[PDB]
Amino acid sequence: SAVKAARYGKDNVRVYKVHKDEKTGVQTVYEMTVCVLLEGEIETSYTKADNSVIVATDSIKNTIYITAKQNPVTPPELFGSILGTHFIEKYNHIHAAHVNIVCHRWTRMDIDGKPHPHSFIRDSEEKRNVQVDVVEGKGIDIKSSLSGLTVLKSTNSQFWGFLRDEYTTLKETWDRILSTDVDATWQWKNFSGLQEVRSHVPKFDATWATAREVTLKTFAEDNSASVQATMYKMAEQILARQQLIETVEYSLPNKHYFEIDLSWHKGLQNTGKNAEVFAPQSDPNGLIKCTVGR
Amino acid sequence: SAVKAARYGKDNVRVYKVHKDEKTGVQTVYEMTVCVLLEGEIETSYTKADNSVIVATDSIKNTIYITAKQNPVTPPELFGSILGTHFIEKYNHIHAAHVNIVCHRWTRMDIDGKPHPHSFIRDSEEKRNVQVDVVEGKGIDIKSSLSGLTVLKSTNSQFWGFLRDEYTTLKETWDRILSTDVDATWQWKNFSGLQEVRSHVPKFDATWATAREVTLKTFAEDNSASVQATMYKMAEQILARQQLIETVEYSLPNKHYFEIDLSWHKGLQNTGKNAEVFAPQSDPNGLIKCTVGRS
Amino acid sequence: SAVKAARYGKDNVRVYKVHKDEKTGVQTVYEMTVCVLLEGEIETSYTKADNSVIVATDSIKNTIYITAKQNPVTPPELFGSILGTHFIEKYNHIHAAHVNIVCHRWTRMDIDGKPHPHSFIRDSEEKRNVQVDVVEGKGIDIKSSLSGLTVLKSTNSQFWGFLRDEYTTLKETWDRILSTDVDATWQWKNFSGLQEVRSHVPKFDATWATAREVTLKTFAEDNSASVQATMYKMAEQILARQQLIETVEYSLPNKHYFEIDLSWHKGLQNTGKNAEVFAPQSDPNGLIKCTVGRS
Amino acid sequence: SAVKAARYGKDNVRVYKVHKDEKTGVQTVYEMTVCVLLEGEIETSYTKADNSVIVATDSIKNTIYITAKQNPVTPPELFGSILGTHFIEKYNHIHAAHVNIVCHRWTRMDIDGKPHPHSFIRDSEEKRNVQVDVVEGKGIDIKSSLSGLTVLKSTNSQFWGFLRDEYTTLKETWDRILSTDVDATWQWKNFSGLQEVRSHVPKFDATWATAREVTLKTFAEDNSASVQATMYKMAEQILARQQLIETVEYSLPNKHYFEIDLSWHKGLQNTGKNAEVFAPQSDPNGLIKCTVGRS
Ligand SMILES: Nc1c([N+](=O)[O-])[nH]c(=O)[nH]c1=O
Ligand SMILES: Nc1c([N+](=O)[O-])[nH]c(=O)[nH]c1=O
Ligand SMILES: Nc1c([N+](=O)[O-])[nH]c(=O)[nH]c1=O
Ligand SMILES: Nc1c([N+](=O)[O-])[nH]c(=O)[nH]c1=O
Repeated sequence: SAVKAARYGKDNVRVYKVHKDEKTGVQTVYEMTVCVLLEGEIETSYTKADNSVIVATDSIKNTIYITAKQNPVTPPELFGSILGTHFIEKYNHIHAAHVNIVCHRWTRMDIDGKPHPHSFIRDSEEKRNVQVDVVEGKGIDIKSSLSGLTVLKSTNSQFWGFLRDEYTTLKETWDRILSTDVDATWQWKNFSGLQEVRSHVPKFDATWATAREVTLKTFAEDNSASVQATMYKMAEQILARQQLIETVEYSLPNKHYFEIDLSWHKGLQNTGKNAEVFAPQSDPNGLIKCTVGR
Repeated sequence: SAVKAARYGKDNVRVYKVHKDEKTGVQTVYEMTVCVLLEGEIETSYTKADNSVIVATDSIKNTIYITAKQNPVTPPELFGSILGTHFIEKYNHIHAAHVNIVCHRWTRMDIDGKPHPHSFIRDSEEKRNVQVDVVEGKGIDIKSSLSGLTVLKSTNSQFWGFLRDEYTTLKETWDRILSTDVDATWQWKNFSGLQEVRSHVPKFDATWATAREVTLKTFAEDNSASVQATMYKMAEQILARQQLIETVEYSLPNKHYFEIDLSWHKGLQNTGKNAEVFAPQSDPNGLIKCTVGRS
Repeated sequence: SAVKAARYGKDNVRVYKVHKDEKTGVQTVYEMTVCVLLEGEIETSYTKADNSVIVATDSIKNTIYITAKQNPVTPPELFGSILGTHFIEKYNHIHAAHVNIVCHRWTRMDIDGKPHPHSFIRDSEEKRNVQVDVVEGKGIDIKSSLSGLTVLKSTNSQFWGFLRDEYTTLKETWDRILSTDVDATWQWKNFSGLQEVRSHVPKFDATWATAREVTLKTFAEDNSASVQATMYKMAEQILARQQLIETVEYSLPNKHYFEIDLSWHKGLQNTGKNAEVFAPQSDPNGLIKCTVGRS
Repeated sequence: SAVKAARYGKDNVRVYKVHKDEKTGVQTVYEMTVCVLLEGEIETSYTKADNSVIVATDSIKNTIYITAKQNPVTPPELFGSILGTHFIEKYNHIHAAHVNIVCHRWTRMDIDGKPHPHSFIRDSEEKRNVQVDVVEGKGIDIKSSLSGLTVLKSTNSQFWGFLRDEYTTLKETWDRILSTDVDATWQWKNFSGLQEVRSHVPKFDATWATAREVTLKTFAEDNSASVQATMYKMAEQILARQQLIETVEYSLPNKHYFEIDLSWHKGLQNTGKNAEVFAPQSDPNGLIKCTVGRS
């Protein structure tokens, strides 16, 4: 037997950084959860119990705080690159650093129509994330994403014309409720190293803010033929909106709302065009993914 | 041995209701989870295994669906009152109905700067809840609440002057991060029945909006001397603002962010005035609560 | 406006304690999550913002560890009493102490049929808990419980004879799956103080073992007319076996498993007597509660 | 732009199957959660909004139910094999079926030491799972696994000899607590089809039992030099006991238990050799993985 692959690191490293402005005095908060996983010539730590090759996971935790203190934590794509670069460079047996970051929302409150200097709110469980893979002599592979963005449309969604057979009981429909938790991932074209990345910094927040706007918009305006049809259109606009991005991935759970036939009760009309009260279903759920390249 | 207390019903009934405007075409969604426990002359289903006094939890479910269909579902205070009342009246062996509604946010999307007709977003895990207790001959007791409201302030919070002894190790501070999850409940004056409740409908949505606002506002403005202090303030304004509330209750789990001393690394300064990077703590957590009533 | 009530303390305090036997060499681990909520003359911390009367929540955290260090942490009923007692005795303005304890399972592994000396496994998400209320001159109130004990029986459960009306669609059944999460609580007779508690220490683990025992058996053996009937039975046995317990509370979720009519597909028989494959429902769920006391 | 990848299906499909033995009487439950994503000539549904290619996820759900009702459901590798197969065959345009199955523990209850015929307990949150990719013309690929296995050992674990530098502050140790959640996956060599799988059936349940046993025992015995070192040993014995296993993957979150210095209080000694009370840490946590194939 033999170590085909190995990675080890620290997970769930929760970090919080505050930016205090002098003139304005206005503070900015950033909170994230980090996980670094290392790779390289370390087999011996598994095979023969050699801890000499092991950089302690506590050390990595130490490193993460240290870095966040010396560098800017935003945007996640940068910070994750600065982070993952360090590891491969400060150590010789360390060839690949895998950085996952999850940004949490700390929106600035508006008290009395005016933005507040130092009071924030978790205005959603939606996260902004980066998977940054830093390889020695292969540059930095970034994958940005947005997740947990939960949406719902009360109509203007349809589902018919699907294959029918001896396992089909679903009835075609022209007016259904459409709900999902959006998971969108846009991969960036390989970066030489940190230098290329810093050069594109502004492109990151803009591409995330774009992907978000497209998703929302396209969700709401598309007279959905299917979830499939709606993702591709979503993808499309993103690609077309950014040359750097190489691909776009969407994984969407089709969260079902079922009509309730109340007709057994005083001939109550609650189906079809009379549908008012539905039963959201926790499960099962539809899952539909798809990667969109050029 | 004897049945000292009993209640049964149905929990986690997910309900979704759509309202369509024929004119504008603007649809409006509502989603809640409902729990109805019923109390009554039911000892016999426990002691003699007598199911004839039982109204199947299934039927309670159906009832919830029908009631949502034939009635307005907002404000939750109203719906809950209609729903609980039905059971005490429909059934003679049932004398109390306990109703719990958790309202889920489905805020309308803002596409291109314009409120979309039929598109919403879950803009927060925050919830609006109501606990309606309906007792035959004792009116309707309503507690209204907001929960899941997570806040954080990077400064303007202190904690010094607390009792020190041989169990203390907590260094006083004049500046600290203050984050918490807000659980605030306001309890309305007992209501005689559905009628008096309908009489005050507009008040509910308003009082809730007030309570929220009063909570963010105070939290953000107050130069906190202690979570206990900031809290009381919030309660105060709430009572002063609504005559109908008999009591306000706040439950605050203060979530700690610890500074990380990095002096051991190239003398890096990261505490006190030079504190930038902190480490949020999942546990433990302080837990402060209090009930403010009227004089 | 006035502070009708206030409590505060520390929540979610994880504690782990090991017991190393010199002779045997065998080790015994204990893990739990603790919460202490304090009460007393502490309004001025809310009203006048006076941190003088505030024992810092952090100091409560310290106190927990310290206490856990000088005393045994098992049984929880005792540990909780010692800890609650301390606070009321150590502080004059502190009159009531509320202590909650959730004990996690770390069951000793059996390797090769023998009980390993220092290797444990979490063999259930089942908890054993205690809510101990220590009040100045009112004694110690102890509520012992188990929770998160998930069970199922594929037959020997029925539900029929229930009330049927225009809201009823549930078909009577003489055979169904029954699955619930057991939440069971037994309230001990009040205790003067720490001494009386220490005197009954052997009764605790005993009574919890019994409660667990009686719950499992009765759930397995009973041909269930209703979940209510079965739960009342199980409370009875518990009150009989232990005189110190004044009341027993059960709260059970009736997790439904639905039949799947597959007839529409090649006349496949899956319902009634032919039922093999079912659809466990995440929700909603029946919720049946009941507190059984002494006649 | 174009469609580089696309999969679609049904997720979280709860299934429960009962087996009734007419002779003995002994009933036997199985409960699982299936997810089935399909791949094939379906690009059009995304680009040309043509649902003619789409086999409604609902039908997948129905398919799953029927399938479970017409076949045996254990061992998961068989069922998921039958199930993924069915979709490639029945549908020309579908050329890959990815089937996930999570098996839920329903362990037979022991009432008065005698195994009950129809009663069960979720004796753990441990899960047996299988991932079964079935590609048309590339046999059946089957990764087996066990997850949610939570263990802890009070001693016989050390960690010293690691690299130290200006980032290090971790003290070496010759005795520490080791606790993790074991995630162990063992891949099977590619199988030609449903007939080869069916062939080996008996291997499945047995390998799984071995993987647990190897895991359990090794963890409990190995005087651990590093998590890394103890894992590798496990992988070894697994690959050894089964020539059908192409690789073994272990994912182990190292859950930390910190010492609590209490010297500040009456010089209480709670560190090193006198460490009794510890603070379990929810986060962060070391995460150690590694795949072990053959030479
Ligand atoms: N960093 C590591 C630790 N550690 O505690 O940091 N323990 C291990 O078994 N392995 C590691 O790599
Ligand atoms: N509603 C009830 C049901 N039921 O299924 O609706 N089953 C019981 O055992 N008890 C109930 O009260
Ligand atoms: N212990 C307390 C803290 N604290 O941080 O320990 N903060 C508060 O606002 N109040 C307390 O009582
Ligand atoms: N099965 C599908 C459904 N459906 O509801 O079953 N809806 C979609 O948009 N897409 C599907 O593939």
